[PDB]
Formats: sequence, C-alpha cells, structure tokens
Amino acid sequence: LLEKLKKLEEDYYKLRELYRRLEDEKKFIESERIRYEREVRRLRSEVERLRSPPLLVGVVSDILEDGRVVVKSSTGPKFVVNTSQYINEEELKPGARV
Amino acid sequence: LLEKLKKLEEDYYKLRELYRRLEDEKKFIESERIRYEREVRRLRSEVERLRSPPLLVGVVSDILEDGRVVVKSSTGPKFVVNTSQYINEEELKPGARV
Repeated sequence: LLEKLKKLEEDYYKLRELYRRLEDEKKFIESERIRYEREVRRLRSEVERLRSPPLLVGVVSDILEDGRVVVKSSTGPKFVVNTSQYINEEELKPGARV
Repeated sequence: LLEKLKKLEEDYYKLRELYRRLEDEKKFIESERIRYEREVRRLRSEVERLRSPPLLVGVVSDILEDGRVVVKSSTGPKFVVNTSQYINEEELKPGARV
C-alpha cells in the first residue's frame, strides 16, 4: 500500500528525467539527417547529367594502372579521363564500347 | 494519501513511456544521419573525377632546337607546342607519348 506504490512511483520518476534528456538531444540530430539526405539526392543528380544525353560513342583503347582510362573516341581523339567507383576499370576492357 | 500516490504514479509512468517511444523512433533517424553523411562525401569526391575535362593524347613526332616540340595530335592536325617548365626536353624525343 503506502510502501508498495511509493517504490513504483520513485522508479518512474527517475527514468522520465533520463528519457526526456535523451529525446531532446535526438530532436537536433533529426535536423542534420534531413540536411544530409537532401545533399545526397543533389549530388546523385550531378552524376545523372553525365548519364543523360548528349552521349557519344567511345571504344576503350587501353588501360593505365594510375586509375585512368584511355578511350579512342569515335570523334577522333584518344584521351585520358579518370574513373569512378560507379563504374570501374574491372568492367572495361579494350575493344568494349562505353 | 493512497489515492494521491496513484495519480502521481500514473503521470510518471505515462510520461516515461512517451519519452522512450520517441527515443527509439529517433534512434532510427540517428542511424540514417550517419549513413547519408558518408554518402554525401563519397558522392562528392567521385562527381569531381567524371566531370573532369580530359587531357588528350599526342605523340612527339619530331622535336625542335627552338625549345618548341612538334606534336602530332590524335585529333588529326599537326600543332607545334611549347614544352612545360616541369617536363624537360631530354624526356621528349620522337615516339614520346605526351
């Protein structure tokens, strides 16, 4: 009765004060998440401007081992351009169109 | 008394529960926050590499005594271009890819 309720009321009081603090801290963390989630879409869109037209046919010419790829363009030049993790030199071999 | 204790015990349990349900929901968000951060930085780095304008391939077909370098381009026309300060013209001779 007097003893029984009192112990349960005490427990609930101390825990609430802990949980209120933790709730407040995570409320700020949520702002940052929306900031970062939006920045991700923005950046992915920069990748897609390349992936969208105009597109031009090239055929891998050869591969440098400093992580660059030489491609002979159908336009004319052999030119050297740097690679990505989106598409790797392990998915390119000379004579394959890209 | 006993009645008083009941009202107080109820309020502290209900608020305890409120803060903890919110706490977990935002723990999900916290995970997301770290996950999209990594995706910004890695997206950003790679977008720089592709976007890059290339460096064209040419071959020193001949080389001049006037400090100038006779470079047959892979565009098609011939050009006579200036050797940098950084590369020497002892490192440049017929058949030197540039």
